[PDB]
Amino acid sequence: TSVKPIFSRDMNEAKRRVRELYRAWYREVPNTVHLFQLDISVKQGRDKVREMFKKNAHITDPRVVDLLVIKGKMELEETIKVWKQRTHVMRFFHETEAPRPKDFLSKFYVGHDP
Amino acid sequence: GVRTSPTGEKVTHTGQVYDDGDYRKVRFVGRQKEVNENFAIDLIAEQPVSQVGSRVISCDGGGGALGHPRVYINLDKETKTGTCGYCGLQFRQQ
Amino acid sequence: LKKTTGLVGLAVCETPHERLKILYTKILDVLGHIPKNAAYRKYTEQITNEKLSMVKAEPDVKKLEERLQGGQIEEVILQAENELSLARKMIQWKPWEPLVEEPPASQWKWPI
Amino acid sequence: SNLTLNFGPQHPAAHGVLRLVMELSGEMVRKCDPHIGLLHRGTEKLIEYKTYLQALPYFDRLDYVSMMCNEQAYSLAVEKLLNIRPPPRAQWIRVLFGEITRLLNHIMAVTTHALDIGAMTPFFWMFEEREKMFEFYERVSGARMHAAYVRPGGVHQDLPLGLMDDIYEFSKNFSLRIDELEEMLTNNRIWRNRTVDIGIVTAEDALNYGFSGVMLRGSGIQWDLRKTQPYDVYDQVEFDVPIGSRGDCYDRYLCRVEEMRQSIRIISQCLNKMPPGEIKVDDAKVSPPKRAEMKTSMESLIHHFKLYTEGYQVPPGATYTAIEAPKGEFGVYLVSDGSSRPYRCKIKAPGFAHLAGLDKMSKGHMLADVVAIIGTQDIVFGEVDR
Amino acid sequence: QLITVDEKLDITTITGVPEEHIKTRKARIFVPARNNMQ
Amino acid sequence: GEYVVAKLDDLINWARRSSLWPMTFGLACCAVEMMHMAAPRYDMDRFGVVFRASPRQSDVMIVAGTLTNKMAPALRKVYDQMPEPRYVVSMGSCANGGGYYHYSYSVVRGCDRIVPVDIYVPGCPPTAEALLYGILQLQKKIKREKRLRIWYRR
Amino acid sequence: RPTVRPRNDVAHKQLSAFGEYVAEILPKYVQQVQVSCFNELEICIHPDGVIPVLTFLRDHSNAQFKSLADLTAVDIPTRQNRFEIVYNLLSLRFNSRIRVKTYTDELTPIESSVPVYKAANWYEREIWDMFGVFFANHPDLRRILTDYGFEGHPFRKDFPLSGYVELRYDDEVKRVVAEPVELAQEFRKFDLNSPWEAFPAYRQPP
Amino acid sequence: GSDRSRFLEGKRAVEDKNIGPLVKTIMTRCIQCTRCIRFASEIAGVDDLGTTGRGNDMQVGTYIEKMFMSELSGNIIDICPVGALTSKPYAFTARPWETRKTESIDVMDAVGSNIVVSTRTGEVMRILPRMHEDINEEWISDKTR
Amino acid sequence: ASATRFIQWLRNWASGRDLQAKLQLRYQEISKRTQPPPKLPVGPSHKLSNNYYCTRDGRREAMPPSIVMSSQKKAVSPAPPIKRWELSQDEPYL
Amino acid sequence: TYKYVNLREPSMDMKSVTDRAAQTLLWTELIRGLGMTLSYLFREPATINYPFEKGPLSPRFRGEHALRRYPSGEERCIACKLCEAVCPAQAITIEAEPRADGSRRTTRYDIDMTKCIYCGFCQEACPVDAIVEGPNFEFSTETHEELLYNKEKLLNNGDKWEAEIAANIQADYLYR
Amino acid sequence: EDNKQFFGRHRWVIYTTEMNGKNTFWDVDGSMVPPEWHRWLHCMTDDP
Amino acid sequence: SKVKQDMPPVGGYGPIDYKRNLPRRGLSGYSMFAVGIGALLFGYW
Ligand code: SF4
Ligand code: SF4
Ligand code: SF4
Ligand code: SF4
Ligand code: SF4
Ligand SMILES: [K+]
Ligand SMILES: [Zn+2]
Repeated sequence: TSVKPIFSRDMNEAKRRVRELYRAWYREVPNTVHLFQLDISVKQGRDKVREMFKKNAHITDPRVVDLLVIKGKMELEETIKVWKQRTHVMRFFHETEAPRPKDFLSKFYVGHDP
Repeated sequence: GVRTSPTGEKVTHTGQVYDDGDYRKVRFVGRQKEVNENFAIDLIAEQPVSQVGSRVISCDGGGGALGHPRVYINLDKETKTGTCGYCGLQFRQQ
Repeated sequence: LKKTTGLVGLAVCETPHERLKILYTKILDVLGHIPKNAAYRKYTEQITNEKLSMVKAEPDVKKLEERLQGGQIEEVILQAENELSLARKMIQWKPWEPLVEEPPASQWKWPI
Repeated sequence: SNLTLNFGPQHPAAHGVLRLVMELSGEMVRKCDPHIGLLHRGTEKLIEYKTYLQALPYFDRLDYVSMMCNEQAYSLAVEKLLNIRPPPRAQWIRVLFGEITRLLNHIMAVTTHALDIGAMTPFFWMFEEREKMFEFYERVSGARMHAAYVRPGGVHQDLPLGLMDDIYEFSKNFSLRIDELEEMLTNNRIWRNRTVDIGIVTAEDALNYGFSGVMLRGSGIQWDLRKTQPYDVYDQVEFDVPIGSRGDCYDRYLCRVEEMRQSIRIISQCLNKMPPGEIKVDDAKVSPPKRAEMKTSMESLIHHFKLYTEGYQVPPGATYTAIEAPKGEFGVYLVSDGSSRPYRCKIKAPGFAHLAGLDKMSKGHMLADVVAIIGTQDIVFGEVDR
Repeated sequence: QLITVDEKLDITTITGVPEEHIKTRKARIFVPARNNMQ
Repeated sequence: GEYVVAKLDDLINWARRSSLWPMTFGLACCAVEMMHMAAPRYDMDRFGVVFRASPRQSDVMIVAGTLTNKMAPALRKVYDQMPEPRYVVSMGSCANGGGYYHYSYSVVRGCDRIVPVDIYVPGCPPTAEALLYGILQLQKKIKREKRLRIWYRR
Repeated sequence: RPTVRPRNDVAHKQLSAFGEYVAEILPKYVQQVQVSCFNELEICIHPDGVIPVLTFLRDHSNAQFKSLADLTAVDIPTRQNRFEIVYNLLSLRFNSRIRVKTYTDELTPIESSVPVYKAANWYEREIWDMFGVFFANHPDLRRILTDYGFEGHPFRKDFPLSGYVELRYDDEVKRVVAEPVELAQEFRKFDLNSPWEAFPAYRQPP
Repeated sequence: GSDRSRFLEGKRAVEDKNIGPLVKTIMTRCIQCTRCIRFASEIAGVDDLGTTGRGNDMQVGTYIEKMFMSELSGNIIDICPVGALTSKPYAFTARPWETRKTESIDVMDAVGSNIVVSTRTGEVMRILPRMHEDINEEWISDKTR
Repeated sequence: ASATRFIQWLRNWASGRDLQAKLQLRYQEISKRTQPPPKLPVGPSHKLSNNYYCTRDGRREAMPPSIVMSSQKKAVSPAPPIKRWELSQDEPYL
Repeated sequence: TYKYVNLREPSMDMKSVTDRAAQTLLWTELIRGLGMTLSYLFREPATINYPFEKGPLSPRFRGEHALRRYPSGEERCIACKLCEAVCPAQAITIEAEPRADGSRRTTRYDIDMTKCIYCGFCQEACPVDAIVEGPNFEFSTETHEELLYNKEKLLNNGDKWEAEIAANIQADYLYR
Repeated sequence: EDNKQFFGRHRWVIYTTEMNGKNTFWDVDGSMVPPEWHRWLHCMTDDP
Repeated sequence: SKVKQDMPPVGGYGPIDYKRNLPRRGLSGYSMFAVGIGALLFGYW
């Protein structure tokens, strides 16, 4: 279980890098909404940012957290440098995808997928 | 042997035809259903059986290397013709 | 003297024999700080001493070049410079030491 | 400030679309950031679901100006893992069409290089010659561009009767066509003003940045894989390697024009030295038998059936095989797991490393010198992106 | 300098596979049966 | 009224089809055969199809090559900036329906998912003559248009 | 024999001797040395040896592998370290090629070789992009081939051929949108492997 | 084998035998391995298949017009190495490389014979035995098949 | 080829070359578009005897790599130093 | 063997210097280029009068696909699925069953012409010369759906073009 | 035909003004050539 | 029948040029300037 680290040597070191990423993402949303002229609100954009961080809250492996932070920083740069077009920033919201049935009965009616 | 179904749609040599209740025939409205009218099953049955004087005959479909792989056909049965499995020509021992 | 080495960015050398003597001597000095049994020292010392001996005997630059089989004498000077840089790095790395770690059982098996 | 060069010229051009993010100060280029991937099509992953024959056409569509040269590289890699040898007539045909392809590429490289700089007339003169060479491609293969003609084992079909005489007729007049091209560009003060001392690269920097081909030889490096590491019958033909002295766009332009003359010189020897015999390895477990055999012989039919369904199996192993493609060293790292489909196929595109050097080569140049520098590297984003 | 991780190796979050094609899928691990034709 | 509208469509249809200024996306291989159509053997300019144009002066967009997901937004934006009337010619298997990369994770399976297409030119690549046939097929399509006849009957 | 590729015995001896030479000088990192029957020399090294081994081969007077011809990765999911990093180098002085291989897994970083070969800069970005292998101390490590925001590493063996999402233009939102992939015709998987062994010389033990 | 032929004569051709609606016979393909005869006699306990004639003209069959109708008869399709014996219902519908194989269980009786369901483009094409030494070995019944 | 004698002189003089000897348009020198049928030769393995495939099977002579060292003297170079290129005697300087 | 493309030293004698000065001031090398474009103006153009004239092709040309027949009219295709197996683009879809006369024939034979790479591998793989790429290349359509050929379309292409397909095969089959 | 013309211009067709009930006086296209002549017009053969 | 294959003619094909050929044209720089000045002087007179 002795492994080469990426950046952080333990979870407390990793959590620090995570929080800096959240600050950077949190502060960029108002600019992102304006530069790309998005039709979402700043609150909507920040809610998505929280949603994306939230669904990785269970991770307890510092190496995995470093990769998650590394990937998250690359996404921020693409947005900050305006390499992403309007289409790319809006793919987090899936506006054209109809809601997917979640309960048993709804999925039973539509098809065979669980 | 092209023919039409009750709805007036031509039946293909594969037997395909949209049934009465099938919406998919709307694709032909204002257009046409592509159907080839030289049915191979009917054309190959017009060929005359060939009379040969041996138990075994070979067929390459004609044309030598422009035909099909050369196969040998046994003609011992006198109750039926020997048919080529590549081109459908028929042979009978005389 | 030549007019050009023929290689863009590579300048002619006015004193090739003296420059080579400095570089090979510096290499042998650096090789003295490597453990005697390290293969790098034994092999690097051998080739350096062969090249240095050739530089001592041959005064004509053209004739020396056919002896060294290393291209233009400026290319040979450049290579000596890289060897000297390499020898310094090997002192930190110390590659003569035992293998750091074995690979997993089937790391280098092909086909799987 | 910050700019972005357009995807492509307003006139019709065939080399792909680039997104070039530029930093400028005044007229000067401070940084070039090439954003590629706009033609990345996942070729290397697709090849893993194809048999070794099914993957061959993917190589026509990489450097889709040097079609048969890309085929030859893949064929040499597969023939090396198979441990077989293509027959001598096939090798001569492959060198003959390798040099015809080099002409095709260099015409595209040089005249579109002038066309982008604004010298547009030579483009029209020289694609009438390319049109006639497309006819040679179509006469041996039935396709003007993506021939799928060179294959592991040799070539698909033999030259039609009368093809060699027509190739001779074309080669007879071609040097004059190169002469007219040089009349427009070589001594033209405007052309020289656009190319001389533009994009200078030192010999050592060229090697460390992974350059190859003319990008090396323009800086005086004496390297040509046809000479140093010969393949097929390149060791039986006589030609000279053009070498530059100043490492700039103008010296690389002269190298390409001289390489065209040497290709004509090599083609002349292939036409005179073409030997008789078969065109694919007489080994029906690799190369499919003749159609007349397939229709008469039981063994031939079985081998035809298996070669065109499962394909031939390649012994397990990995090779890196490279050729002197018209754009530089074109190689393939081909991994076999013993089956009839490649396990991994990495493609080394010469333009991949060259475009990675654009930032270096453009330092301290004007915005319009970047046009010339991408021109002198001769980039096709089919091979850069795969 | 090596570090220690006592956890179970998991990469579900860094592979980019959509969630439903992780949790709802069933993988079968087997040695394929011989094709009984041959 | 009826007579004038018929002759008036005849005029504008003649003008628009006799002066087809193209914007070519030289995306990949097919752009090479596209260049051969501009080369002296076929000389597309002799039909009124000029050599260079500019997106904002173009009448027809020729999608000549593979369209990847990364390139899709930029191609749609160029189509959106073209002034009308504008036509799209899909050239080759890749642009037609994905072609040899149809099953790739990074390729749009036909440019008709991104823009409306007027003519599909088959081939991999279509020969320069095949593309010229498709361009002259688009002229016939424009010759069939009836903008004023329809407008007059509204 | 006319159909059989001839053997070159002199290059096999030469590359073997040089393989022992490199193994003797770099024992700290070299784990295996082998030469193929078509005479390609491969050095298999511990991943910690990337920079020392590549620097030695570039700068040493008897090596002079100045040109990095290619740098790629191979995914072998059955291995604990699924990724194999392959360096193909060229020596113009000695007219020879060498292949240097190492390994890593999904979470273990490899040292960037940009200091040894500037050519490696884009190759490592492509390996990161397409396999998800991180290179430590890279000047600018980011995606190079895939679309912005693309999730996953397509060249991994377990990434589906057609991916997970596909693009189209949607009139309602007036932009290109990404949706879960649906195929009008599914790709038809073929089982082509014959059930009879082809090459006894490679038989694995029972 | 070798990769080519040196046989310069004409080939043998034999007449086909009708042995029921399940097993199609193209006996020109037979290579006289006698697997069907041995299987029929030992495994199925039916002594209806043999060899008649001699030498190059030795033929496998029943001699008389007989049907080989046994609850295990369809297994001679599997053990015939060549296309001499083939599934009549399956004829001409698919090739083996294009079929997807699903390893499943038979439910036509209570033996639980292990099977492979061959599918192609969403359709069931045929049923094959799956080897299980403790249940069906490598056979299935004609109802299962 | 149809150009008048004056125009031939005019474009010859302007270009500086004799363009008429090397016309870039093709006339009758091309090959006829109908050719006699070929009779292609066969390869060296088209023998009736002494041709066992095990004596000419390239794939089966491939071997797994030789393992020089596995973890489980004079200095050498990977090959002799490359010989210097000689300047062209055809046209050393362009 | 190598040569130098640009390793000339200009002569610095006053005559040569004055020659270069005249070139600079009088633009002589620019006048020379104008002569070359002038010489082309009086050359015959290479343009051909399409569609009244056509580019030359060979019998090997790989164009639009067609399904062929025997002289009796029976289909050559026997549903062996070798073309479907070799197709690099998976552009062919085949289904088959015993015909009413017991013949081994296809019920579905589709070629997605927008997947096809026009590589000709199917006609090489075919053992009976059933599927071929014909000489037609002027078949562009106005809709995507018109490029999804089914067996009826391909059989009609064979009946339409057989007169020329047979001649092309006759001219090239000895090279195959 | 005019063999004095350079290759590619030495053969040509003047299309009919009516084909299959269509007015082709102005509307001609290359698909109107039947297969027997298609081979000759594209120089796949020498014999009409 | 004798094998018939696309081969070069007996004795091989004739010579093929490839070397650069830019013919030398024009007057010396002295002659060009002398003509230019002569034209000026005539115009001035
Ligand atoms: S359709 Fe064919 S020629 Fe055109 S870009 Fe795609 S692969 Fe290349
Ligand atoms: S099992 Fe098949 S090959 Fe063997 S004897 Fe019976 S029919 Fe013939
Ligand atoms: S598939 Fe097998 S049994 Fe059938 S004909 Fe071919 S070799 Fe004979
Ligand atoms: S030409 Fe090639 S891609 Fe097209 S259907 Fe035939 S085999 Fe498939
Ligand atoms: S077209 Fe030919 S290869 Fe394809 S299924 Fe029919 S007979 Fe077989
Ligand atoms: K069987
Ligand atoms: Zn037959």
